[PDB]
This record gives sequence, structure tokens and C-alpha cells, in this order.
Amino acid sequence: MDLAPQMLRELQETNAALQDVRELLRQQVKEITFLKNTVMECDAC
Amino acid sequence: MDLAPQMLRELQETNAALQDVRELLRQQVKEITFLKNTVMECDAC
Amino acid sequence: MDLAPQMLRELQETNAALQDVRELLRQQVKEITFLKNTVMECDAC
Amino acid sequence: MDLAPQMLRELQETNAALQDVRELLRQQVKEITFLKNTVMECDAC
Amino acid sequence: MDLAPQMLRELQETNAALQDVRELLRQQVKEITFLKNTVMECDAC
Ligand SMILES: CCCCCCCC/C=C/CCCCCCCC(=O)O
Repeated sequence: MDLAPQMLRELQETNAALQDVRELLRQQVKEITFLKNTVMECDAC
Repeated sequence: MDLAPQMLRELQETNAALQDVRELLRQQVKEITFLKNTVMECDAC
Repeated sequence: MDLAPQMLRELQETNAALQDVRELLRQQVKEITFLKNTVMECDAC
Repeated sequence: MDLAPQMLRELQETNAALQDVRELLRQQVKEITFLKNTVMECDAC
Repeated sequence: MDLAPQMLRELQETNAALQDVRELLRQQVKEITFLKNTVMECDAC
């Protein structure tokens, strides 16, 4: 049959999944940065 | 037709993986938020 | 009903996301780095 | 067929690349989980 | 308008970028491990 339609469904799914990754990574950095600033004021240090 | 069958395979294979990367990062941020909470409550600071 | 233009769009939408995923990973690496250093000069260690 | 064979070559590469990222990532979570437990199981806190 | 040439340029860019992400990742793993080890040999805990 014609697989173009199928090939397009995969990319859209890819871009979808890729969007969650950008958000998760987006949030992860803020935590890491927050982690750095917290460990930056940690007294024992 | 063409290499659609082949090219389609790579894509499905690319998603399967990304789907996994997503979940990995997904859980990772959970392990990074706990770590963040732990340092915050760490009396050593 | 040629899906080329549409397909071509998802691609451009993927790279845009990657471009952003990449930039985020650069800053994250730079942040973690700074955090590894801080932990090293940590007295109580 | 045209640039098809060459596009398939890129897809196969992107796919091999994801694998690597996937793996490197599956390792980060261990390094991070572990790290999490240790920080948690710290007496100085 | 034959869009094959352009999609080929996109795929290639998808691999160029992925190589960055893959390259930036493995370095970060190194830092995360370096971080870990430091914590482990940290007295206070
Ligand atoms: C032909 C379709 C294009 C291929 C789709 C795949 C897109 C590339 C995906 C990149 C994965 C990036 C993952 C980065 C996660 C890093 C997480 C971390 O370091 O904490």
C-alpha cells in the first residue's frame, strides 16, 4: 500500500514525544540550578 | 514503493527508543527532585 | 495527495526542538559542572 | 531511488545515535539514583 | 517543487544536532560520576 501516511504518523509521534523531552529537560535544569544554589549555601561546606 | 518500507522501519524504531528516553528522563527528574529535597533538609547546611 | 510538504514540516519541527534540547543540555552541563566544583572545595568533606 | 537511499542512510544514523543517547542516559540515572541514596544516607544531615 | 533535496538537508541536520546531544551527554555523565565519587569520599556523611 502507500506508506507515506504511516511515515508521517511516526514523525508526528516523534515530535510529540520530543516535546515532552524538552519539557522534562526544561524542568530538570531548573531543579539542577536550584540544587547548585542550595549546595552553594550549604554551611558544612 | 521506493524505500518507504525501510525508511518506515527506522522511524518506528526511532520512536520506540525516544519513547524510552522520555520515560528515562521522566523518572530521572523524580530522582533529581528527591535529591534536591534531601539537600534542602540536610542539617549539615 | 503528496505528504512531502507536511513531512518536511515535521522534520523542521524536530530540528527546532533538538536545537532547543541541545541548548538546554549545554546550560545543564555548565550548571552541573559548577556544582561538582563547589562540592569539591566543600570543607566538611 | 533518488535521494531515498541517502535519506535512509540518515534515518539509520539517527537511529544508531538515539541508541547511544539512550544508553548513556540509562547510565546517568544509575549514577544519579545512587548519588541520591548516598546523599540521603548521609549522617552529616 | 521537488522537496527531496530539502528533506535530505533536514535529516542531515537532525544527525548533526543529535551528535551534539550525544557528545554533550557523555561529558555530563562524566561530571555526574565525578560528582558522585566526591560525595562518597566526603567525610561528614
Ligand atoms: C527522523 C525522526 C527524527 C529522530 C527523532 C529523535 C529526535 C532526537 C532526540 C534526542 C534525544 C535527546 C535526549 C536528551 C536527554 C538528556 C537528558 C539528560 O541529560 O538529563
